[PDB]
Amino acid sequence: LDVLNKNYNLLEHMQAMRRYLLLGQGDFIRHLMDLLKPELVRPATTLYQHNLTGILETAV
Amino acid sequence: FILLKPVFHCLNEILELCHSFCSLVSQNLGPLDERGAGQLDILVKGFSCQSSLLFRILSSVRNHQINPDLAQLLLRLDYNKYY
Amino acid sequence: PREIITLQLGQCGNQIGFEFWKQLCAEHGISPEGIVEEFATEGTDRKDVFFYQADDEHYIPRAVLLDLEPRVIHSILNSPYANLYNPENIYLSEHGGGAGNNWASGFSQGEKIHEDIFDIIDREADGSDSLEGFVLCHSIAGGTGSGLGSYLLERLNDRYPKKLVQTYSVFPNQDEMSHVVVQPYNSLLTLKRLTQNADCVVVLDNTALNRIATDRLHIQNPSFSQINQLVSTIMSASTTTLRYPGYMNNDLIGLIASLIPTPRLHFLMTGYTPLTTDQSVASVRKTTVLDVMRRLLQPKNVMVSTGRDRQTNHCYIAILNIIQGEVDPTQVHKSLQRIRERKLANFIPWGPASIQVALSRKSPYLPSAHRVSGLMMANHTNISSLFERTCRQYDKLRKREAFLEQFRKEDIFKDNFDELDNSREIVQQLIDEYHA
Amino acid sequence: PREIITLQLGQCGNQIGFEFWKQLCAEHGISPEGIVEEFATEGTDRKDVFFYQADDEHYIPRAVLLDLEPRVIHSILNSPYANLYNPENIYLSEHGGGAGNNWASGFSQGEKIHEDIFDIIDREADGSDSLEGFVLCHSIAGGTGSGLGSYLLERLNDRYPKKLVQTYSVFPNQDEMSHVVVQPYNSLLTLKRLTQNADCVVVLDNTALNRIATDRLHIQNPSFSQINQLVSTIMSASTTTLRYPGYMNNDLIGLIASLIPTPRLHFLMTGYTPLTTDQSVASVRKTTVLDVMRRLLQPKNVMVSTGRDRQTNHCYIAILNIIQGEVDPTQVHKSLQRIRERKLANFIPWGPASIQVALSRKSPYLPSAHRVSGLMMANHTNISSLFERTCRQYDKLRKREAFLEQFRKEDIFKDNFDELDNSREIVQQLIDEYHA
Repeated sequence: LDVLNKNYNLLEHMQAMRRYLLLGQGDFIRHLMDLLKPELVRPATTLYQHNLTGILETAV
Repeated sequence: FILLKPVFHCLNEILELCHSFCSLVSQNLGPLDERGAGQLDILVKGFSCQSSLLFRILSSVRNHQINPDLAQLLLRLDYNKYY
Repeated sequence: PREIITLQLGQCGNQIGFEFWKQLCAEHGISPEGIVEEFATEGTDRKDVFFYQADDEHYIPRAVLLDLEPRVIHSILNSPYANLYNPENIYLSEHGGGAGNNWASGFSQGEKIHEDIFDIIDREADGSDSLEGFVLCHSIAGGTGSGLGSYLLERLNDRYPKKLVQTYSVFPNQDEMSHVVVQPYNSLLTLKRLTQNADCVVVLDNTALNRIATDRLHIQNPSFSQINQLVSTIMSASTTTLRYPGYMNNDLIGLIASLIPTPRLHFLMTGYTPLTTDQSVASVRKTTVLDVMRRLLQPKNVMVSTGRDRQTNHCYIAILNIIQGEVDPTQVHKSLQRIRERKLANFIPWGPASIQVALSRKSPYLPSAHRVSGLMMANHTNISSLFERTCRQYDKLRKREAFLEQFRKEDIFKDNFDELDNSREIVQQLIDEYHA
Repeated sequence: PREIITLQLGQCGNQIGFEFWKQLCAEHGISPEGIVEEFATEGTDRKDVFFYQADDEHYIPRAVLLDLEPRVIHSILNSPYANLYNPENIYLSEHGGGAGNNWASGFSQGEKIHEDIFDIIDREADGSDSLEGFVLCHSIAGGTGSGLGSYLLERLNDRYPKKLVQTYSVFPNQDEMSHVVVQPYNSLLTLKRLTQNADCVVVLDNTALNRIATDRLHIQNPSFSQINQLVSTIMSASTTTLRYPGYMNNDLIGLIASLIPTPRLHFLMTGYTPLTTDQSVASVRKTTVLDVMRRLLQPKNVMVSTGRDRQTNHCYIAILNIIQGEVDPTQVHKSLQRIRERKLANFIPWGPASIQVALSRKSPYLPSAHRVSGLMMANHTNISSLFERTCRQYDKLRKREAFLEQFRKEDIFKDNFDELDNSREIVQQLIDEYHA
């Protein structure tokens, strides 16, 4: 349990996944879901993924 | 190298098809000749043979289990293309 | 993202917003002229929601302060918290105003400085491409905050139509009528603009302030230096879901949406218990959350002068109970378990009610991470007693021939007095009709 | 190889090119009369692209300077940078000119000194067997740079047809019309030659100079000694891919090819932020590239007088963002990541747009290898506002009977005034038609 704390932060990732998949802190997801709605109102195309990667990066 | 058969064959087909756009323009007063528009009509097909084949790789880039450095570069030119 | 522009205005609205920004630096772990502590980012996970976003880790306040009286701003620059304020966002040095004491003064001064009042306050609007709204941190007492504040409730309704409007307005004092006598006139003129030209208000009574200021605070001569202590804490308490990282109703359009039943019914009752510093020596023994919300619905912490025998025919519709800091959340559902057994809130017989409880972690500070805090945002239909108090003091003054010849010389040609009287009775009749 | 001959011409074109060559010695590590530093070849990998190639490690400038006024050249020879210039390439000592202030003076003087003006400037053409082109470093203000500069745009179009033409021309000042009154006449006569007899221009407004000259430079009396400081840096900034070793668009026919949509649409907007010397004390903490291009598209560094509310119906087509020196290129794709989220550039609805970013290492010098520099070469379709400003000042002057009898005595027999008016409206109509 000490080698993860020095190098990998294993159970810190247990808390970090709760903020995105369990939606613990809402400001990460609300500033997401505000910008994220003008893309979700249209049907998805093959041009969908490329702006979804940096609508994340302007949200984080 | 982006992909072995298709994209390298798509990329050398790009540079061949605009190489005859050199040899078409290089005539004396190109766009007023009948051969200037006759040689052109094959090239207006082959240029959209290349953007639509570039369009075919982007569907393999979105539906993605292949390679991240392939996908980050080809989309970087693609929002530099479609935007 | 969620940037709110505060509109501090008037003689009393500028002082209650001055220590509101001074409260925010002590909890963010920041200094008004520098950054000496590292507690600002590891302890607090969000800071750019009321401040302007940083250029040198200097969180500029998104504040504007206009007043006719230069006395409120000359007691600011000698304080060491004024260097955080900017001398180019609002005014430079030696700013002035009118003479001046009239409701018709600031109502007529809005269209002669119309070019300058809509120039520098709009520069902060396009800083963020998704503006939250506007809060008018103004006053009802006097003619300074009530005269000019009624103008911006009209022209910002159509120029910025998709923005939230909601104000923390303070009510004036009705003890004697010697120093001021124009109090029934300028109050009802702004109160009409607070219902149809404004969505929500947060009422703050003045006669209920000295009820609390002699309750536990133990003063003999009531001064104006105590009016900023009860007000600045509950202002920062109302944005604990918005400033500190919360999940549900973490926006200002989140909290107000779950409490307003209908337009022109938006007057929210406020409550806040812990104000005593000698409680600190006995909170070390795990003082729980099971006893802090039993006294919120009990009419002891209220800041609204209302009748004590008028609560049997009135019914609560929406009640907010905000706990902060250490909550011990394994018993917060246990505190809400005991609500249905007492029925201390009368429930509306036509529809359901709601007791909403929420939590957020407080500042990394020793008086904040140790003592339980309870903020109440009630909505009870006994609020017409204040509207019956103001209207009975309004029609009695018009039969005494008071300020009918002294008030209609400037910019008033027709009798707009019954235009305020019927619309106030429309509020008072639709409140009692709302429980069928 | 890539040798360009600069055509410095006029009263203002000679002074802006005088410090342009004076800027080049401070960054090449060379002296105008000797070579005292070894930094010229190890630090700079290419020097013979604007200078003439060396005979004794003396990099002669490939420059010609003709003007009717002898005052601009008499302030040159006493400066210690004139020994780098040659007294046999252009003129020997005591060169003169006309009297003289007329557009028809230099337009008629071109064919009487036709033998000598095409004799000594062609000796530098056959020095390199692959000539790049010609840049006319001339002026629009006055009749000196506008009268003779319109002649060489015609006779060098067919005698040298396979060469690039593109000019860094400065626009005159339109504040009052007392000292000069011939300003609408000589400007539009050269502006017709800049579109059909010339491929590209680089516009440089005069009313936008004092907008920047009082912005951060803090002067009280605007003099002509400040007009050479904003101009000479962006001239050397435009050739950083060409002088310093770059890879893509490292030629002058590389940069201009990727920005021009069509002929007669070539007016490029210029922007350049860093001009302050006290920024140097805080660039030691790794000031990044992520904040320097957020302010380029923001209309603050622009040198073009345009409308602020006319950018919603106009669309960018080509935008260049040149970073220089220390770039930290692991985040230069990160800076281009944030462009699509704001959409600060309106994009054309008929075709694609392009945000091109490029880098090149700067001079081995301490103010150059420490502070980030951003050069903008925009192309926005709001440039017709200047063409609407010049045309409205052109037809209003012809109805006042101004310079219709005082201008047609020499070498003008027919009315060529509407020949300039329709061709200017052809530019203004095809710009708005270009976004379908």
